[PDB]
Amino acid sequence: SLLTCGQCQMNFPLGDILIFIEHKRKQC
Amino acid sequence: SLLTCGQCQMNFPLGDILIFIEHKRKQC
Amino acid sequence: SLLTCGQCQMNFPLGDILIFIEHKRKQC
Amino acid sequence: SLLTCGQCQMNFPLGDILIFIEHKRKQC
Ligand SMILES: [Zn+2]
Ligand SMILES: [Zn+2]
Ligand SMILES: [Zn+2]
Ligand SMILES: [Zn+2]
Repeated sequence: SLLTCGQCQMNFPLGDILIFIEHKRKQC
Repeated sequence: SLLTCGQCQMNFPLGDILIFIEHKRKQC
Repeated sequence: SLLTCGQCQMNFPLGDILIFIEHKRKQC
Repeated sequence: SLLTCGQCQMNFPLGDILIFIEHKRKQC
């Protein structure tokens, strides 16, 4: 289970889609 | 942004998510 | 937060992606 | 399969997920 941001390559477990989506609200 | 599973470590583009699901439908 | 299966239109909160993906392992 | 958010009830195809994220980047 994993998700990785495109510009900065940060880790987020798949069951944490809300966390990941909150990371792409803020800029990186 | 990437999609990665912790069964085989295959990566997937995020927009290509329906491909990630076809892979997860069946075991690896 | 929501996900809906294509063939049978079942509900899954977005923070439950693992549940949804397990529903498309089994057939409906 | 559909993507739906509980802020405005906009639906999205699942394969078109990167569009759902662009919508969630900004408030509604
Ligand atoms: Zn990032
Ligand atoms: Zn795999
Ligand atoms: Zn179903
Ligand atoms: Zn919305």
